[PDB]
Amino acid sequence: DNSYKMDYPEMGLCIIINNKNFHKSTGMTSRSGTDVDAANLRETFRNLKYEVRNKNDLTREEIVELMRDVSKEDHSKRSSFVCVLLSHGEEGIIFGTNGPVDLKKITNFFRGDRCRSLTGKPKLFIIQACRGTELDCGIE
Amino acid sequence: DNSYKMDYPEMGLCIIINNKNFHKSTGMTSRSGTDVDAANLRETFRNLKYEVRNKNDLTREEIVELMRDVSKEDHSKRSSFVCVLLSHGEEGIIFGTNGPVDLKKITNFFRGDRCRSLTGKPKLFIIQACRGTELDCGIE
Amino acid sequence: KIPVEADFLYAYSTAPGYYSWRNSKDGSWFIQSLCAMLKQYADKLEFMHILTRVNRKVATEFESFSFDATFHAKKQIPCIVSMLTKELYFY
Amino acid sequence: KIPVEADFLYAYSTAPGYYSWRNSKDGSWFIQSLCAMLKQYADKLEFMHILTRVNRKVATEFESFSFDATFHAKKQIPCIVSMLTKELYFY
Ligand SMILES: *[C@@](O)(CSCc1ccccc1)[C@H](CC(=O)O)NC(=O)[C@@H](NC(=O)Cc1cc(Br)ccc1OC)C(C)C
Ligand SMILES: *[C@@](O)(CSCc1ccccc1)[C@H](CC(=O)O)NC(=O)[C@@H](NC(=O)Cc1cc(Br)ccc1OC)C(C)C
Repeated sequence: DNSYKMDYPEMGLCIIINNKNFHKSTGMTSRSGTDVDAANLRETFRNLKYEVRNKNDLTREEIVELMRDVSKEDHSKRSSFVCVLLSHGEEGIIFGTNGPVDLKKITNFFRGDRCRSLTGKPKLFIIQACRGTELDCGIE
Repeated sequence: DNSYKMDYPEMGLCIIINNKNFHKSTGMTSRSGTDVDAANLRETFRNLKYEVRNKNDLTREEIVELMRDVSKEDHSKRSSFVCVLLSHGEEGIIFGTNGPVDLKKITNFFRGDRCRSLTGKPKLFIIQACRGTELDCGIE
Repeated sequence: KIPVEADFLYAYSTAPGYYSWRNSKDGSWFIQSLCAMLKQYADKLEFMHILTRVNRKVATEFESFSFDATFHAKKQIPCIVSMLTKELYFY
Repeated sequence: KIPVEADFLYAYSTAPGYYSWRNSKDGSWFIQSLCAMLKQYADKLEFMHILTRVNRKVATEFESFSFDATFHAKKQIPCIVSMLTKELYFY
């Protein structure tokens, strides 16, 4: 119907990848308080039947695996897939604990033909990070 | 409230910029049927109280003026601003009848502090064109 | 004092990086399905809610057809981008 | 046979090209306002409809504060991008 199907024996699998302490070499500032978030979200999606799994300070070449690992999974009986991200970043980019990574080759593993079980099922990617470096002065 | 304010003495001003015949030098193919659209949209937004103004085959250095002209206008008494576009294009780009132009320096003239009358009023930019050149095979 | 990029809304005919399909006869996939929804629904639903069947009505009932191995059998999906700060109901 | 980029949804904390604000104490603007809405509303509204007050509740009741001429007095606006093909109600 107009509304999505949300009543399989499992509601979902909410993967929150909290990143905060960046390898010094990357010269990446720290994220004071992601934990509050990660902790809040962790509770917010736990309260709606989601197998939340909080992983922290992973590297770009750690995040991808995770993904390639998640997409290669039976989701046959699950109603959705929420994937909170927390880190720093530039447009399209997304930071691991060593260096940048591309948002797109992340989402790919779920793309219609890739992640089958998750076909006709909402893939929600909430992303909390910088999308460049402009400043919004506002008005009124 | 949760819903936007839509009851000023005027409902809106729907600007449909139909582009179709591209200067040969640009080596830009033609858009067979934009008119059907432009004609359909023109009727679809006319049916909801919008001062629609269909302009055709304008150039990049024609489209901007139009805009800079529209944003510099009393919209004090109008509930919104719909701006249908029809043309070809690359990501972020948008074609005039001579060459490309940037979608962003278009929308700018309406940006909070720019277009005042239109502050706290929906700026809807419907865009019908190419956003690059990938192909969607689909699945299932 | 509010953000200047807010109250915007971009409903693209296709998703980022892809080609947009238009009919040499009837008109843009996305563009017809659009008016077609704003026709029946612009007085029953919201707008985003309206924008979703547009997407639905283009992902579902449309498909490319050509002689070019390369352009034959392709799909489309619009893209709804919103910086709006309230719902919108046309009336 | 359906589009592969559909059924996706990207709700960014900020709009394209901008900085995202996070509190050294409470947590990301966007992230708190989020849970905060999904708290009261995840059983009354839809989702997009839910995503809009998030934006509302960040464009309205939030503002940057600093000693740096440069970072002081700034706003934010999230970004809701949807390729979904149906509405979503958590239940
Ligand atoms: C951005 O990712 C930082 S810029 C990312 C970048 C990548 C590559 C090259 C260059 C830059 C993060 C996103 C995140 O929250 O993870 N945003 C910030 O760090 C943010 N700072 C703050 O929110 C902290 C803050 C709060 C107040 Br109120 C006042 C000032 C202030 O700034 C230190 C931005 C604004 C730097
Ligand atoms: C795109 O803008 C064309 S690619 C734009 C570009 C800009 C700079 C460099 C390179 C390329 C337009 C968008 C529009 O509709 O205005 N898309 C197309 O022209 C579209 N063709 C068709 O829809 C026509 C069509 C229809 C069927 Br059914 C089967 C085949 C076919 O192709 C000729 C794309 C697919 C080329």
